[PDB]
Amino acid sequence: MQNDAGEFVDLYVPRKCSASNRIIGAKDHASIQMNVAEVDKVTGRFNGQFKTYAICGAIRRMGESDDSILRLAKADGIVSKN
Amino acid sequence: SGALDVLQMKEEDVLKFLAAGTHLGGTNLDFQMEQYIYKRKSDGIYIINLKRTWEKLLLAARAIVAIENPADVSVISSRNTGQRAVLKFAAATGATPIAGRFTPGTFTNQIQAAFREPRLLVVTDPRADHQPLTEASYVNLPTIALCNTDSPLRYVDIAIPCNNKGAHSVGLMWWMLAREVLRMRGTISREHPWEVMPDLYFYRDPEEIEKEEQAA
Amino acid sequence: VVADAGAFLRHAALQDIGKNIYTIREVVTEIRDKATRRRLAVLPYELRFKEPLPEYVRLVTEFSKKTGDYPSLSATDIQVLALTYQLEAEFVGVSHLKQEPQKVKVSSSIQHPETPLHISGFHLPGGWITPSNIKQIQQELEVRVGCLTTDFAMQNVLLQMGLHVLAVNGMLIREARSYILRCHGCFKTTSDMSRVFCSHCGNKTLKKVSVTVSDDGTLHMHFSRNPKVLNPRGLRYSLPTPKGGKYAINPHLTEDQRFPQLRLSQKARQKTNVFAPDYIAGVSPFVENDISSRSATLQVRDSTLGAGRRRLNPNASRKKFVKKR
Amino acid sequence: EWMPVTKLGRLVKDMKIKSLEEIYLFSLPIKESEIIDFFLGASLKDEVLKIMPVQKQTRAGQRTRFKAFVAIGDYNGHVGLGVKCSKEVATAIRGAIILAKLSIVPVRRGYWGNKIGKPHTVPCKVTGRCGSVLVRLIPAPRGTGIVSAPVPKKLLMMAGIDDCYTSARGCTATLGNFAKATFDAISKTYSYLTPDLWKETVFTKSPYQEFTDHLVKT
Amino acid sequence: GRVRTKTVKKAARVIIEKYYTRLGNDFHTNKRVCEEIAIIPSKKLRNKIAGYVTHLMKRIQRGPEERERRDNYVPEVSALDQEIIEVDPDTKEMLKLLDFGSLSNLQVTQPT
RNA sequence: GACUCUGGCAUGCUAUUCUUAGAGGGACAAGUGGCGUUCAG
Ligand SMILES: [Zn+2]
Repeated sequence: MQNDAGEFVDLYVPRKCSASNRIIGAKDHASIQMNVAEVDKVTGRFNGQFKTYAICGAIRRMGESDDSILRLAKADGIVSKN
Repeated sequence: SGALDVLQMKEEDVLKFLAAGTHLGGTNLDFQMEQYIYKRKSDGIYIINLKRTWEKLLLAARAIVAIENPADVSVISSRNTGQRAVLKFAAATGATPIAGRFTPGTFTNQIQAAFREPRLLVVTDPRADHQPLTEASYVNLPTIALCNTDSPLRYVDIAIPCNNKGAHSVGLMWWMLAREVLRMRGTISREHPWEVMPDLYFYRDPEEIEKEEQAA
Repeated sequence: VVADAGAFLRHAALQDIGKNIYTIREVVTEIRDKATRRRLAVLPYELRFKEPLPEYVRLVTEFSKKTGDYPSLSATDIQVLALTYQLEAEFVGVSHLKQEPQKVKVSSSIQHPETPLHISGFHLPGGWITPSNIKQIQQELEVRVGCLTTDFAMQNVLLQMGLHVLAVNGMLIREARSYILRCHGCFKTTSDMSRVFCSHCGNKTLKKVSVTVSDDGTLHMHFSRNPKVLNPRGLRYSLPTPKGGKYAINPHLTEDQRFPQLRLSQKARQKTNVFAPDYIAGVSPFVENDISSRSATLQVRDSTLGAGRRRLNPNASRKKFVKKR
Repeated sequence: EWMPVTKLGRLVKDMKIKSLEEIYLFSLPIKESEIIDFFLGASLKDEVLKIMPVQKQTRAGQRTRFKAFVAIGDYNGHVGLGVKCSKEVATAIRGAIILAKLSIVPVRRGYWGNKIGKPHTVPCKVTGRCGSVLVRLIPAPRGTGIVSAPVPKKLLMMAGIDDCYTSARGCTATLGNFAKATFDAISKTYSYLTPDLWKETVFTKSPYQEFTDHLVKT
Repeated sequence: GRVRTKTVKKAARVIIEKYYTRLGNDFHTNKRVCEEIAIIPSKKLRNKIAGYVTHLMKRIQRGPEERERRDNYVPEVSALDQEIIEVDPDTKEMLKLLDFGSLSNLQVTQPT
């Protein structure tokens, strides 16, 4: 990745799944980068700012993407408690 | 809903849910849908918790808002019960509809008439619309689905828990999703009720259409 | 004497009894039976076609949506109801008939809904089927204008409003008992006995409940207080992943879901007829079975076939060398 | 003359997408070979691993076709592996070249010991499996070269790997399984998680979302 | 010379038979409304559309929907706005735990 | 060449009437009169 000289000798940094901290590979075509809108707290309309979650294809296949996105949205204060 | 008093659940929406019957699940339950269920009654039908329905509906609305080109959201229904509703959703929001049979290879076969790239996919029934879910696994598409108690959650990213079997319920769910996405975009005030009455979204059923053309 | 299509199907030649024989063109032009249409071109033509003024068509609709029979009836049935209502209005005074129909009263019992009461051949403890009874057994049998309605929803709304309804028998009907289906999720009733999914909620949850209407205008409805009926035994079972293609049989979970076409060959769905006058010259006593088609290899079955197999609950033990298609 | 169909191809045809790695960053399918021709171009060498003539059973009898196993690869970067069966040898070869170009994956290159200079070897010992053929790549010191059988020798040299110890198990004599196994191992080079890749990922906007306004016009 | 192409003809025919009502005889108003409804990629192409549409509505004013009308139908009162809704006891407990215990339209129906 | 792109004029936006270089406009047979199967031309 980075040599002793200090240069970043690497083609790219792959992105990692937000649910499992797994590397999303270059040929993972069931992988997702999802954007969820953040809204105003006084009017409830689209700010233009959003939150981004990556889900690898194995988790989506296993059927746990829905629970993972819900749990991350609870963590980030998008989904209310209960 | 970020525990915000603006986006909380109102009373008249709950009357819509109870009259349409969205709280009435099926008699079977998928184990990945057990989080969304209040309880099983002794009849056997699973009662769906409507606060969970509201929260997942608002997640779907937030995901649909975050796409700059509204035609990138694609909305699909294969069976008649949702078809009219999805068309109205398009006319409300600008999403691209597929009503009727989904030709396989719409998202994978590049040399084709109906080939198209979405950026989000919204599905009436994951059991009935399984083919676009498979396509979406091929082509990196997220998915929002209207999921009942007995629904597989393979390749479903936001699963709205609702009764998707009755015509009034699917019409209402599509109507509420359009209402919230169009409020949250900002073209409707949250204080005034929507001019579009939800009964526009339901299924025509041509015998009922003739029975209504009779009495006019 | 307003003739429903049930009278023409049953070949009820009752034109001699009444003189106000009137009907819709739509009910007579929708009949798909060849023998009835042949009989139509032979009968003396005293019947006259009309169309009601649409105002009473509305009025019939607003009280049918209140009596709980609106999804069951057809448009043509509303036409028949409106025509007999208008003929009642034109011939007889309109103050006789009442609106805002009376509330149902509830009275439950212990009998199972599948108890075969009111089936002709059956007898609990004499009830015989004689050659003298076949013309007699039609239904529960008991002045100027009447009806020839055989569907129960027709008689229900008619006896709710108070119109005197009569049968293939000349005498008018006083009591009408039958069965309906009620949903135990949304409590909406249907008068169509064929239908298995609910009209409102769409769940496979309709259960049989008996009703009886009087000539007075009272509807009373009998439940079954038997815990066998509402028991969720084989209702939760794990389902296979949804399959597509030409040969997939998904477990049929919604009413308007789309199945691939898997039809029987015309040779296979043919049954043997022994009352035919050309039968005895036939080579075999029975029709040959189809073993040469593609649907024989695909093991396509008739839809009615294999019904008691489905009512066995899926979380149970079948024999160890059988396979359920 | 190339007229793109996919949105990714239409962006690559413009100067919107700068490198191939961006397409690898968001794991998007490449469904046109002209994109790979655009980004790599003259760098892409192509090496025919094998042509086997085969007899198709026809209702007329048997008739001959050809099956071409072709490895394409930019040295110091990327490879792909394609197999095509077709009527003549030339059309089978160009079909396998296209189908090998549609499968181009990046390879991660690391260091054996000290991290001085460019990466030369596989970062960690990786493993690729295809139909009982098991192929393992082990980091090797600088100057040791590729020590392997000839078919993975070609595929690893094309990958820009300078040096690697190799180990193969199973029926390695079936060539497609052996090539596909070593192709699997060099894909798992970037599928492997190391402590170098432990910082939390920042999510940059995808090209479909970055250039939505440019795709409005088409 | 100059000739009109096939896709201009098809798009113009579609936008005429769908939306003849809004159109006028002015070039620029027709061009702006055509850009407003029709998803058109090119400016030159959409001016060609506007010119051909202007020609068509010029020539049809000289001289010479059922599915839409049934599809756009909506009644006076919706079925969901109903006076009495019958609910199971367990659904009423669920609504009670969701703070919605002060409802008036509910009618609880015991399983008998 | 009925293929693709594109110029003339901007006292308009951008660091800007005289030089710049990105974007936005403007032109589409649009209008008129004749010949025309009264529509294609
Ligand atoms: Zn029901």
